[PDB]
Amino acid sequence: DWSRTRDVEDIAIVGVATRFPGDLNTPDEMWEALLEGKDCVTDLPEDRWTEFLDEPRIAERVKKARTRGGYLTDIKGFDSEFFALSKMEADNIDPQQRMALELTWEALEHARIPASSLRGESVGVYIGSSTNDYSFLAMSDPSIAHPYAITGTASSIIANRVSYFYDFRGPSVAVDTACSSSLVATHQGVQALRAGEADVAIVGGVNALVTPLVTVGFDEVGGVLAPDGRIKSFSSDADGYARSEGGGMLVLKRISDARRDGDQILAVIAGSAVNHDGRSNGLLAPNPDAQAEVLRKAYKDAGINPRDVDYIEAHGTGTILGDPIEADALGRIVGKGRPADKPALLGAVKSNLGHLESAAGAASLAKMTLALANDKLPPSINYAGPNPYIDFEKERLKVNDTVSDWPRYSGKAIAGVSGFGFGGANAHVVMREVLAGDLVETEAAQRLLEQAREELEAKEAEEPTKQLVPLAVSAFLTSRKRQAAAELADWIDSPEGRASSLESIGRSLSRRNHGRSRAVVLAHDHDEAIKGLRALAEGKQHPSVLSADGPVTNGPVWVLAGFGAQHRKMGKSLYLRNEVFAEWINKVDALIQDERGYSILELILDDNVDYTDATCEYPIEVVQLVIFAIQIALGELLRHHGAKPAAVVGQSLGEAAASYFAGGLSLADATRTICSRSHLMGEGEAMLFGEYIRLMALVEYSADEIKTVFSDYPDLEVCVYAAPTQTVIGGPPDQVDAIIARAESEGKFARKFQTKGASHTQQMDPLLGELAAELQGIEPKPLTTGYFSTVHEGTFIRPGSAPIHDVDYWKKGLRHSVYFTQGIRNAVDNGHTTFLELAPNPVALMQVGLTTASAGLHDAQLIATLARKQDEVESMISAMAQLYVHGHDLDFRTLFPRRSKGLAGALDFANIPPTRFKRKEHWLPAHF
Amino acid sequence: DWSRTRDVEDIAIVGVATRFPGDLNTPDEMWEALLEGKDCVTDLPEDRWTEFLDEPRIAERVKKARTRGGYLTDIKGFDSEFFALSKMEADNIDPQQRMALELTWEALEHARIPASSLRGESVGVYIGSSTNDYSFLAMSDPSIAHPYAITGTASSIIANRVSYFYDFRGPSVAVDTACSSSLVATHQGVQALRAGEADVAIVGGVNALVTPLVTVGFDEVGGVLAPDGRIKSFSSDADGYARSEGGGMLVLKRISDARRDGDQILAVIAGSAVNHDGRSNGLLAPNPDAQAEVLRKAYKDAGINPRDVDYIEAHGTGTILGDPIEADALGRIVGKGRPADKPALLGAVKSNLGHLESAAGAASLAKMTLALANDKLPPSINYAGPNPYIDFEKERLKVNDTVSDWPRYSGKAIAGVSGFGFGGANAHVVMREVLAGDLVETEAAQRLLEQAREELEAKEAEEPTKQLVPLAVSAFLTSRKRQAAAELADWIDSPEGRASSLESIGRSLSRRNHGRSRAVVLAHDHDEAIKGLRALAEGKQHPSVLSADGPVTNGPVWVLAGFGAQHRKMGKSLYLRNEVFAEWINKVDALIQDERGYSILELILDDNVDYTDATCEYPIEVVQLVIFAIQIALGELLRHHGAKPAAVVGQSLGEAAASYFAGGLSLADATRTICSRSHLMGEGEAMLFGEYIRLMALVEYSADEIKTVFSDYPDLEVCVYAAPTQTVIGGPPDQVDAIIARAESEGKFARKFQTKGASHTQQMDPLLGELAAELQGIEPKPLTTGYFSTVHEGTFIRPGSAPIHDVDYWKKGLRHSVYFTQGIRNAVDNGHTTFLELAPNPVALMQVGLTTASAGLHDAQLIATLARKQDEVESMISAMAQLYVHGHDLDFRTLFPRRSKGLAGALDFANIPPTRFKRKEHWLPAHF
Repeated sequence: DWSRTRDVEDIAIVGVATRFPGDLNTPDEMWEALLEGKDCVTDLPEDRWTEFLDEPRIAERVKKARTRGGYLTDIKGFDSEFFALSKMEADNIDPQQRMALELTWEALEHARIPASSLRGESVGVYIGSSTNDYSFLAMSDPSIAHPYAITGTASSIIANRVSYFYDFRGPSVAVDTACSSSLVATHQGVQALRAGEADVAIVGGVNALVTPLVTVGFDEVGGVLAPDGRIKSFSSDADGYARSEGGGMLVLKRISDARRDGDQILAVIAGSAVNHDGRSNGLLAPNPDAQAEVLRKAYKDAGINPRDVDYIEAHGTGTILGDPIEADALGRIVGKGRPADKPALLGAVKSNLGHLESAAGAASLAKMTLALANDKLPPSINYAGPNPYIDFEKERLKVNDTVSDWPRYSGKAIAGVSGFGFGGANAHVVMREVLAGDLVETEAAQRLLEQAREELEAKEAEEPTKQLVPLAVSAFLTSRKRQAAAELADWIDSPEGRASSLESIGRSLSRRNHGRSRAVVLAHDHDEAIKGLRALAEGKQHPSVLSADGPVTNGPVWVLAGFGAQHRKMGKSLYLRNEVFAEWINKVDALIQDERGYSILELILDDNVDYTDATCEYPIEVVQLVIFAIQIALGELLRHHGAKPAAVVGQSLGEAAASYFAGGLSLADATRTICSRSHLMGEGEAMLFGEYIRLMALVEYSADEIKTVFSDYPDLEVCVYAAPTQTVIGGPPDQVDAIIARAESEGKFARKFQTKGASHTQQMDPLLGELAAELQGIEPKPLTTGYFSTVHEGTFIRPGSAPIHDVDYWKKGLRHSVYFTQGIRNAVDNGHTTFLELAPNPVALMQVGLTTASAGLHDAQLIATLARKQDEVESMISAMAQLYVHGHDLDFRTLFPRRSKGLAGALDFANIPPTRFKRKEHWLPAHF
Repeated sequence: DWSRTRDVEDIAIVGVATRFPGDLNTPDEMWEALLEGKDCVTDLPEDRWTEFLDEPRIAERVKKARTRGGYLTDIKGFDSEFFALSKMEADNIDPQQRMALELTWEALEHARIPASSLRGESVGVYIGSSTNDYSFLAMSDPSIAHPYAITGTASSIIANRVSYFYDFRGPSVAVDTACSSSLVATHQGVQALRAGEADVAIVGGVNALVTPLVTVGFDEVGGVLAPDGRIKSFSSDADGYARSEGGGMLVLKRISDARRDGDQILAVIAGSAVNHDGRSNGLLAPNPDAQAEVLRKAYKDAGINPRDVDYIEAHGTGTILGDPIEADALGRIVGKGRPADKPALLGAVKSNLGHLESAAGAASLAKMTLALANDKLPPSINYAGPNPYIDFEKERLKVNDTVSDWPRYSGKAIAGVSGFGFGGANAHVVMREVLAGDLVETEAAQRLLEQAREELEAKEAEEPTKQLVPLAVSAFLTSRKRQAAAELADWIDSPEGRASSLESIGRSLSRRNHGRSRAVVLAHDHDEAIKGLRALAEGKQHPSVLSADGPVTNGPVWVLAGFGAQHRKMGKSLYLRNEVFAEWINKVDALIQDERGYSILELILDDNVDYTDATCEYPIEVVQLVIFAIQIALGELLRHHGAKPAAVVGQSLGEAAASYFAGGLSLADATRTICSRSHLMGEGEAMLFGEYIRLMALVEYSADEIKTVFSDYPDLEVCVYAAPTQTVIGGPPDQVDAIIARAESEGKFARKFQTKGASHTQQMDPLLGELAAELQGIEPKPLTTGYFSTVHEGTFIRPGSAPIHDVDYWKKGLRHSVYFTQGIRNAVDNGHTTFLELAPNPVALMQVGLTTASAGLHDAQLIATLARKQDEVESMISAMAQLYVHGHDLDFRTLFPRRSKGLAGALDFANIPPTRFKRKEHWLPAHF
């Protein structure tokens, strides 16, 4: 009967912004005013229309007109610095465009969607507008009017400037169906979202009373404007309406996308329809048959029986003739068949706000969104009693003149919203409340795993650990960022701030816009948060504050080192307390068990594994395996939070991990590589001992210089070029032990490595045949990331290049030197300044630091991930905070996953101060 | 790959209207200009902008500006009488609204869709507009500006006034995406048609250069306007553009509806898309990435591989920077992968017309529609050579600078149309030619049927019959109707008229608007048509011309009589030459064979059946059956052409047919009724003879008066009250033969009926039991039509009343008198003036005529259907013409069914003169 014939989705309303008479600038302010029954119509303000009141003819004509209405408080103000407009351009921009920009910002903030996250996305903008009032001000003097007025007053620019400033790529159109323009814009946004063509829709309408021309015209018509300026909707003393200025906006998404993204659904749009009067009894006469038809069309589109409607937000313009016609059409469709005791409730926000001609629909939609979200029906005002020409009982309608509950005739709250243009264009939108249905749809290692969780629980019971919460603050300017920090600190010190959980404060901040000037405060409690924010408000450096004036130019470089980074309990704390990290550790552990026939997970969880000779069966082999597993898991944890390397570089065991993150090999293939060499190096060491051993040592000699010294020590080779002034060499002990003295002659640094791996030297000649045999079957792929190979003499390989990770590549890299310091320098020449080391302990960062300074870079960003004697969970948060502050890819929202899935959370977010604007006066000097 | 993901229909373009510079006012004029490469940019006309050129400051500023452009010839003219606007209202209406009204009329006429047939239908209107130039003229003097300017210059009224004047009920919206507004409007119309929500879409755009303000602003910007005013699209000497005024419109339907309705499909819209630049390098800078994305989106929506495009109608504004950007995006999407020898052809109508800012898309769409329909590509002009900053060969593009053929790379012609707004809103529409695939998907009676067709063929061979063709002419005023007739007559006398088949002239006229003042000329050849039209041009009454100044108030009354209407060959000629009539005769013939065991079709086809005693086995019975069959078939033939009775009335055998057309019984049930009585009356007559017979006679005595005479003739009864002063009585012959002398005493008229049916009298008492037995099982239904029962004492039964056609109703009607003259009078009191007799011969119309005059109605419309000694096919055409001229329901298009189904007809329509408008000067007196 009334079921949908087409297969479409419901549309969720996720955010609302308002700028309405009576100083209603937020949804909460509007809701309080509606509950109180506030009358927002006032006298014409003294400082308005002054460009016309110095001419006595116009002045006397205006004094004779009604002129009471809904006026805004500060129409000339505008934050032109925030929206990046020069003084002259700002002076020429219509207030309607200003309101479009501001309302878009406020609506996105209310929806808890960061504006930065929508840049480049398919966001449609649909705004209703009916009057180019500001153009008349510019046209006062045709000769001297500035050409900026052309773009500053064109109707299309109302939508186009919003699309331009926010970098929206969806459809962008201004629509005019004069008095129902907002509802028509909403209808177009809904249709767009249903057809694809847009993933988010910004819909609304604006209106401004810049000049008295339209008001004087309507006054000259006669019998249109109420003598006292009050709209008495459906009342017995109804005698016309009054004009009002303002605007509103809504943010719309498909309900499935809203559920997936975790948006709070305020209300649901089930359907809508638009039509026209046709040939009515005059162009300006409303047609009841057409209104009935638009009602029927809308409820068929929504798939809802009109008998079930609880509330109608009416056109309600308070004309003695229009109100009975609207009531008659409603009685034909909405009221038909109802019992006398279940009437549809009726009201009109125009009785509060006046007639917001092209923004009237936006005001109505905002009222109904707030009524559904807050589960109350606000009164309609100026109601002295029923219009005698309307049989309310027979039409099955009742005017709601108090605060009342939703009847919920069908079990859920349903409402309809009507708007009729004075040219005959009609619209109706059907809404319903959000429902619950909308929001839905190793053996021995196991022993050690339990023994670790129990001991952590027992340790926790004795003393709880204070969780680290990162607090993000940002703006388009450093000065604005500092001001926001100061205001945030006061609210946190406030009683309402102290009553909010620190995690909820962090979650709210994480859903705000992430601008170009960024800072993060790492806080364990409120008092620490206050201290850090106050320090940020000044220029005072604080150890708990990460900050930067702007982003760096290029992306980060991931450094896959790992020699000498092992220690007793590496990775264990992070494995227990982070699910993503544990998942990838298990994944790598499965692969190694196949290839090597044991589990690395047991070594990680066991506390007596010192990764030395006295506690591990094969120390040389397993240490490389565990470090590789940790490197894979740390990198995947970073990917989970939205980080991605711009380029990669490895060193002597991290090549396997570097190969994986560059896209060269798959995880299995990279696992096969490291598994093969580690056990081959381990096997070789036992075969040779006594005099056959080759030691590894570090010296203070450069690469070019080393060519001279090797003339008289032929046996020695170079393993890795670590720093410009440091190198690692290997060879016979007598030719090696001597060189320590050869260095001590000139007071240089030199020390011996106490490990018997002896890689990149002679010992690996016997191994190369087996390595090729074991690696026979790996499938190199073209690189998806920049790659600074330390095997191919430090060269830079661009993304998308031909595959390079062949068998001979691993054969070569295992045997010959590592060109690490060369690789770093090449990276610095391409403009990289951020270097991120994935390791259990940062040892390669110092080597990277020396190279960067040697290349003329003393402010390089050197970010560690894990470190001995530092809490592993805190280290990862700090690393991700540093990436974020310097503008690198990082989704701060993923740091605050939602605990509550349903509608009963209500505490996931704190009521942090909104973004503050600095409004300056911008207006055209004009005289008539 | 490029196949549609959504299931949608293609959209057909069925009509085009144009108002473009260079006096291009019809699609044919525009096509000729395009083939000739006409340059339509001129100097500013002398009589334009004069309201500003009397102030020396403005005058000097304007003289310094470029000001060459595409200007209309007569912008102040308007036929305000045609569009029903007063002088003061017309003076205040923006030329954009005027153009919207006129272009809608011209587009519907070009589509051969009568405007009257769309009144009340779901017709959507979508019009692009970007400037309220006329408002500035009204705002010159704020005090004395008339309030009519409010509705006369609002943007929304551009669409709303069209919807109002034509009685369209679909969506009605004005859109502004400044320079691509027309394409965006087209996109919205396509989306509407695909979603339902509209069955016809009127889409287009308008623009007017009322004042110099915008031109002077763009001139003051600098580097925007071409110094010589010529748009040199993609040329090496491109230096800006010039502004132009005008408008265009298209009529759109779903392709299935166009095929079903027999519209000529000019071209097909396969898909379209709209998006925005986002944050480009400045608000006014075009973004190549966004343009590429809109291209990809549009071709995905169309389900077409962009590699197959033959022609791109470009934005092409001739800027030295914009043209390479457009070419670059095209090369990214349209050109990619093509071989060097199959480039996409490129052009721009802006090189012909200038820049028609919000109507530019309409001009582009019109050009491509005509190019596809006429199978040619017109040149792009002002092309001195390729822009050196565009590598045309590499982009796989070629500028089309001559007249050329469609390459048809994929086997069919495909084109794309682009438009980019200066605020960053982009649009692309994909078109293709119409394809052939779019336009697809009793035994003895048989002996007599063949013998009749052969004899008709033989008769035809000796002399052909000149077919009667009805020619419809109408207007909103009688004076305009006469003028149209005079102009039509001249064109028919013209050599081109004489070369057109008279049927094609009639078909074209039948597809024109059917206004309130109507006339039909019944013509067998051109010369007769000319003579009738000339007579209509004056007030001269002519026997071949039916005419009326306006419609009558109420619908027609169908009169189902039939006693005494039989004759030798009734129905035979119409049965052979009309398929619909034959089909229903066969249907009734099947029913009667079941009930009565013989075929009436044999009697109709046989020529020796005189319906008398010497030639029919049962004359009394079969005559009623044949007349009933003819009455059913004639009424169904009228229904096929769109006629429907407002009320029905029967008489003494037509009650059965009257019952059927009122909706009381089904055809089977009504057939059972008449079959039962006819054979019962026939059986009764043989049973009684000699002295038992009762005769029927007619006298000149009224109903009230008859009560006196019956005092001394107790046996006599009254059968039917025919006229106020005439009655039919029946009874014993001696009491009946006497009364003829009783009447002759006072010189009154009286005659005897020579038939032995003797109905509505004593003889039917024995029959009533069997009649109820035979009729036991009929299912009366509530009436769907007004009904003046002559059984229930002439009463009027309203439609929707309770069922009345029970068994006792037939029992009663068969026995008691027929209140016919009473029934007619009741009809006249409800305001009926048209009475239509369904009979083989009009005998009841004279009785109806006498009653209507007696009730004070001397201009009643008394329409016969068939008549003895008149050609049956001509009689039916004349009857339907009379219904049409008086405004009754009749679809004149059904009188001219199409012969050719495919694309090769090309002769179904004649090139009759278009509707002529009388333009008067309407403008605002204004001074600055």
